[PDB]
Amino acid sequence: SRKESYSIYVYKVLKQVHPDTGISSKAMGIMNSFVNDIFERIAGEASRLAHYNKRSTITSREIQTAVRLLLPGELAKHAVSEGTKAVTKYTSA
Amino acid sequence: RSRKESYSIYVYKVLKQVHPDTGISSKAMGIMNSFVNDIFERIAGEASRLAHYNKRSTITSREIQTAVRLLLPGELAKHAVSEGTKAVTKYTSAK
Amino acid sequence: RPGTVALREIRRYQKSTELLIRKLPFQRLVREIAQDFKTDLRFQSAAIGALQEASEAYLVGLFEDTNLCAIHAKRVTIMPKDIQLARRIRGER
Amino acid sequence: ELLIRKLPFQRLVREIAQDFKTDLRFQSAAIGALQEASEAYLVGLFEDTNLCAIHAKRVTIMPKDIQLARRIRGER
Amino acid sequence: TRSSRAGLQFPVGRVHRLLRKGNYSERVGAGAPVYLAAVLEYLTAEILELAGNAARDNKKTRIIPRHLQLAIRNDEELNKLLGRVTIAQGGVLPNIQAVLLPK
Amino acid sequence: AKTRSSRAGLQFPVGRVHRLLRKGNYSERVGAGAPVYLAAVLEYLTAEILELAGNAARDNKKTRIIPRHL
Amino acid sequence: NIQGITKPAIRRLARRGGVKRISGLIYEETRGVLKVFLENVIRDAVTYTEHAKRKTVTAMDVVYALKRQGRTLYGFGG
Amino acid sequence: KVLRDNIQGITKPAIRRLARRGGVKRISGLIYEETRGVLKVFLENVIRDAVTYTEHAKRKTVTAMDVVYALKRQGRTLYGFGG
Amino acid sequence: EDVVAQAQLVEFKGRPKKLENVFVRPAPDSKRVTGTLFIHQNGIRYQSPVRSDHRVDILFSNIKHLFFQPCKEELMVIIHCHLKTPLMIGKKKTFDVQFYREVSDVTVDEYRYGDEDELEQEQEERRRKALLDKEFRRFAEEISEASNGLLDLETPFRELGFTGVPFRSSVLCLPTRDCLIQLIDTPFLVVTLEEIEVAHLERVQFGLKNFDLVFVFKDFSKPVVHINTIPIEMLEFVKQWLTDVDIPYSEGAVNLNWGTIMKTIQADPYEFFENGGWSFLGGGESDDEESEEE
Amino acid sequence: KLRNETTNTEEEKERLRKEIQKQLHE
Repeated sequence: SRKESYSIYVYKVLKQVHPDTGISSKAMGIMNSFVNDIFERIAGEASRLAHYNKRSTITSREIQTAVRLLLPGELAKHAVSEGTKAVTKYTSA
Repeated sequence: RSRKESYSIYVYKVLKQVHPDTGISSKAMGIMNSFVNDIFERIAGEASRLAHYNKRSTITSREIQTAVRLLLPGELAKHAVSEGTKAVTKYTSAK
Repeated sequence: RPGTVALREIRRYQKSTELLIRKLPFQRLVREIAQDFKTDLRFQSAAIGALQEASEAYLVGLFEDTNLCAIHAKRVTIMPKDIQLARRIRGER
Repeated sequence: ELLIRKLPFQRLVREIAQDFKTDLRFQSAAIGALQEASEAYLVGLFEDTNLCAIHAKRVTIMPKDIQLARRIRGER
Repeated sequence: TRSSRAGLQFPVGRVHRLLRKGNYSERVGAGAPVYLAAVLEYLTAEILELAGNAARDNKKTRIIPRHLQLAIRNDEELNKLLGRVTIAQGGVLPNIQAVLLPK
Repeated sequence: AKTRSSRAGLQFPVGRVHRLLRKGNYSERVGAGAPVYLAAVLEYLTAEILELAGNAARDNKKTRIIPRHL
Repeated sequence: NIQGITKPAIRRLARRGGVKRISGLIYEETRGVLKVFLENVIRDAVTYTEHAKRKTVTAMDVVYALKRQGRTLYGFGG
Repeated sequence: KVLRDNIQGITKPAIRRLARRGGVKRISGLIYEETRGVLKVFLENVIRDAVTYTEHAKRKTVTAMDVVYALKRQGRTLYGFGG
Repeated sequence: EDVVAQAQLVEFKGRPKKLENVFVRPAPDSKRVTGTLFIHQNGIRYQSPVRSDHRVDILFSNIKHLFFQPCKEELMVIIHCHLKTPLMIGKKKTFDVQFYREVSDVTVDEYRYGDEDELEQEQEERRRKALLDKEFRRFAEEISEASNGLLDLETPFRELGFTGVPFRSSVLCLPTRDCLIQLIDTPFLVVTLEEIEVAHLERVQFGLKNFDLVFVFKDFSKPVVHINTIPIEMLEFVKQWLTDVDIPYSEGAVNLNWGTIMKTIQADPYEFFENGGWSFLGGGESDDEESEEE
Repeated sequence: KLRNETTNTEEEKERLRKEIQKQLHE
């Protein structure tokens, strides 16, 4: 069975951030739990907004305002900037 | 015009079934409608989470029963399960 | 003696349900606060009413916890340290 | 590292589980997660109890501080 | 109707439609809405029973939010169930602490 | 740039997030930039956490991040 | 506009909460706490409104913002 | 075999260690029993849900995910054991 | 035994500068009475109007630190003297002598009541606070001037303040130029930053909401100072502030028995530094890759 | 500005914070 986890992506991000640092297996389990939890929170809140506004599609606006609701001030600002930058460059490319 | 739905008539029918000589204000009918919607939302969210845990595409009466068991306290859950089972069997026995 | 009118008022206010804040001051406070996030915002009167109900319910619950803390310390006068302790134990501060 | 002994905790968990369904099996990670959650919960409760005891100008925690903490938390 | 077949007063068609349009599952079995309607009807019957008792206790023939609040906060199981909800115009239960009472 | 992650300059999988958003029963339809936006946010947050975890592991003279540092 | 929450109003709220004696700093403390609460709730409501592309704050935004905090309110259309 | 009164397996030094990690310097003697009761009520509330999940999956073994969902339902999200 | 006999206060031969309606802490008598504070040639004198025998004389040579704390979010304005040698005030030995005046005033005349009168009372209270702060600040500057440059006037940096429990209550600890202070509640905290040898942050571990801060002094005979129950949100700020003040710090998951440690260090201070000194506080010096992942 | 270059800048100021702390212990 091929089980799915975000471990390789966390290695990639870590090497991007700390080339000379390593992660234990348990810390990777925690990180996977965190990523799954955040995905669940954001998707549930996006669905709640879509139902509140009688919509049947999740667009980047719903995700943006979900991030605005969930994250605190500076975190929300930086994450919104990062997401808009990435979406803009993916659209441009 | 705006034909929006509510539970007011059903709440009123239930009230007259339990308390014949008792009325209800409009603000309390609003509160009861909000209460019904809330409890519906809780039960449906629990049922959805259970279905997704168990890898099923269907919300059946088993999911509803176990969500009731998870959500309500002991005696209340017991009475509610009794009522639900009674109603399901009475509906299934006829057609 | 001091505290008899206090108990009369306690009995009187645990009986009634009417809002204890004047409507216009609360509306002005709400508009003042809201004006710091987006100018030219409008509020339905029911929104202000709901906000006032929630704020008073919150404050009454907080005052009940504060009273519990004050009685725990073997006192009768509620103090700012009691409020801070109640808010810390709730998990708010 | 966990402070409650592992096997007494396992026996306690089995004893409590013996009421809801007879002869249940448990994963080891289930018992480990239960112990982690229980110790985290108790440490938080002792934090709140210490706060209350200091509030009362004391240094000794007493059962009424626990009761006040569980009341304010909203625990039944 | 499907409410009649189950001997119910709450709607089965409406609840099925709300479950269908609520993005809960790909398909919805036919025994779920009946069971859920029965549960909701039982809970509202309990609530209205205690609220009518509370309103008669005050010698009123019409239920206001105050009686709903009293019925909820006075029943242990309901008060545990509705532990986080606030009722507009519900007030609070009369409760004076032992040490504050006069001497 | 074949993978959608490359076209967005990301490290997280856009395709897997798209599949989970679709095969997850959240809404009838899904956009084209919602998975991209969410992957960007998730990658940013993980980087945010890993920076401070690396700092804490370096303050304890350790090369491996453990739950203590998280 | 934060002065509009007068001392008698805080006294009334404490009396319905069963409080017998009140310090003098309780009023400022309560004003600060209320300001924090209202700031959070109105921020969430305005987020909902902006998302709905509106310029008016409805009762639904307040109700959803309270449901977001966990302060579920009955009797306003929920 | 039935288990009988195993609550006393939470020894007094264990409760003392939990208090020291909590920052408690001096501990009354009635605490230990208080704490024991509290812990019982906690576990009974968590286990009743975990078992409810286990029984609904028509299984006979309580898995780690059942515990994780039971905790998540109470707002007790746990990282490290899956999720 | 620790009460050093002080020189006699030399009265000013002209009209002395004075501050009226001041309370003193610790009080020389159980009864709280307002007094007048006088500036003299080699110190200050507090004098109660009710009894001539309740005089408190403080020499400028014996003041270590002079603080002014304004009434902005507090109900009182303060002039605090921290002393080099302890004084006997009434029956209490004290290093700290505080002069203060509470602005707390009851204003509602319980004719009409309405939002204009309340706003006028709030304005009158703000004017009274600002007047008292101006009076006490000026008088504290006049004390510093009269000392011929022996005493600097310190004012706390409120924006750099953090909440903690040094004694039995949660209090706002306020940094100054040269000291960490709390002057509002008794007992007072006055920590001189230059006298600190090392700071230790206890209970810094994942999942705790609050840590403790321990100050060790250069004089190992002086007991360590604990500031308990500091919010974890302030940890990175406190670490930054300790670095900006040139104080070394260490962090630990466990509370240490400082009463045993300081006795071992007092027994042989040389052997303590020979081994490595304060390095043992840095948790465990494994200096090796954990490599827990298989 | 984008956040990654500020966290790099803030963390290089934190490396100076650690270097100062090491100089203080020595």
